[PDB]
Amino acid sequence: YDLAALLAEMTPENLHGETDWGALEGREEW
Amino acid sequence: YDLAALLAEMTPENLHGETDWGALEGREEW
Amino acid sequence: DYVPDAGHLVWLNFTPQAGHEQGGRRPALVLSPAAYNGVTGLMQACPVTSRAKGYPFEVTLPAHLGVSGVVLADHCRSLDWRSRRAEQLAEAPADVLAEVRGKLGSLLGMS
Amino acid sequence: DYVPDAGHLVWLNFTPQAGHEQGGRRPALVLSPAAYNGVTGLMQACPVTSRAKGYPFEVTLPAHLGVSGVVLADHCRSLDWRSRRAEQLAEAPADVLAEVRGKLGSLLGMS
Amino acid sequence: DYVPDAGHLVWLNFTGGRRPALVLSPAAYNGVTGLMQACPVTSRAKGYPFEVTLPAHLGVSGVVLADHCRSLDWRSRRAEQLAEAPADVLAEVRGKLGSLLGMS
Amino acid sequence: DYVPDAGHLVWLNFGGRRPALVLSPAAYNGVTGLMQACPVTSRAKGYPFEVTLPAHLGVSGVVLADHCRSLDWRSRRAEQLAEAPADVLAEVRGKLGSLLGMS
Repeated sequence: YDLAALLAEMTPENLHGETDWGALEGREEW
Repeated sequence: YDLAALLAEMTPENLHGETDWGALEGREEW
Repeated sequence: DYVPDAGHLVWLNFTPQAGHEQGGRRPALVLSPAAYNGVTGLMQACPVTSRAKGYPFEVTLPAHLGVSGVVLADHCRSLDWRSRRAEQLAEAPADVLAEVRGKLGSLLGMS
Repeated sequence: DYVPDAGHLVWLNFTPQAGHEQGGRRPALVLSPAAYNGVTGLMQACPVTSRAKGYPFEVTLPAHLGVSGVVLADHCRSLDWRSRRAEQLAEAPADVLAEVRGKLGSLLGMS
Repeated sequence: DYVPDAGHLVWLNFTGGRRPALVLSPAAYNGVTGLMQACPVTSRAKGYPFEVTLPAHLGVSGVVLADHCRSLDWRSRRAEQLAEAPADVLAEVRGKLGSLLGMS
Repeated sequence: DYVPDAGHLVWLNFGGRRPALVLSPAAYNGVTGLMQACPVTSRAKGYPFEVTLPAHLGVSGVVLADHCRSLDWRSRRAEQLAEAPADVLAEVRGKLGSLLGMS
């Protein structure tokens, strides 16, 4: 996979926000 | 799994004959 | 460059001895690892049959997998996949693999 | 007794920082091996999202798995799978894993 | 009226030609199906990781090829008992074959 | 208008500030507002995924290569701290690649 070919397909329309995993759980460092 | 369990459900109608793989091929012993 | 691996469903050839019988191909569930298979050119595989009768060693495949029919767990056998021109067809859920191995292990009298 | 392995699709809990909110559960594709996951209680996993938008890091799942939606290859994250009560839903075939690792590898600048 | 049982070493026809084999499946399954799971015995033996050596003076000599286990129709091949494997050979064959088939 | 680039050591509010090594490039990071980054910790516990930072960089301690994650860097006010040497960035990529089953 070429990263530039991947980046070329991104639009404001298909962009995903940060995935919400809610609070820190157990031994997660962050 | 208990073989007696599987034995109980075999019938003459559901029995499969030996699978036909034709003649020995390549490095097959038999 | 294809080497069959554990869980692969492969097309395998068969050719009767008598030149007058048809011969053809049949899908098979591969049980043995790529490490062994790739090296030896052999594999342990269970045939897939289109005739499901409810025989207790039959293991069903998921309806959308793209291989219809049933694995016969007790018909496991060493086959030469190179001579039989093995072609990958699908990958069986480790689901199907675990059921085949438990039934076959029971038949083989596994510890 | 369950340890997630590479290619497992697990159901993972998440609880909003805001205690009045229900929170819930998301599937995730595990990339890290059980050799790491089991002892550490951690894993590297990619979230599965219900809403496919054609985003280039989306990796589609075959219907037979009965996990709906797409893997977000670029959202890979360290998660504590014991605290989040990971339960196995299915296992993705090797091809899903190769697409996710090829896209994520590309983003991380892997040789 | 012979039915092969687990641990038995049997003769099986090429069907002119008889070859030795170690039966892994039990008589209750073998008699009902007319099939069995058996590993071939060869005199052609050294080093190979799935070979299990048969002890001397058992009535057939050589090794069991645990990796060459197969389902076969024993009725058609006129199975006749040759000997009985020691419990250690049977456990060793099942150990190697179990490892190969990815069992635990 | 700072956009984190690959190899940058950045402060993140992840107020409550901590250092992190950025693995993803600016072309991705600036378009998405997200980035792949590994946290930096004060101390080696000595476990296999620790990559020690060289002395006198302006940040001290250890990169946790197994704690790599996607996060929103815009909301966490990312500010550049320093630049990891090539060999530290390659070692972090080596260890993380191996954990993610890349080959």
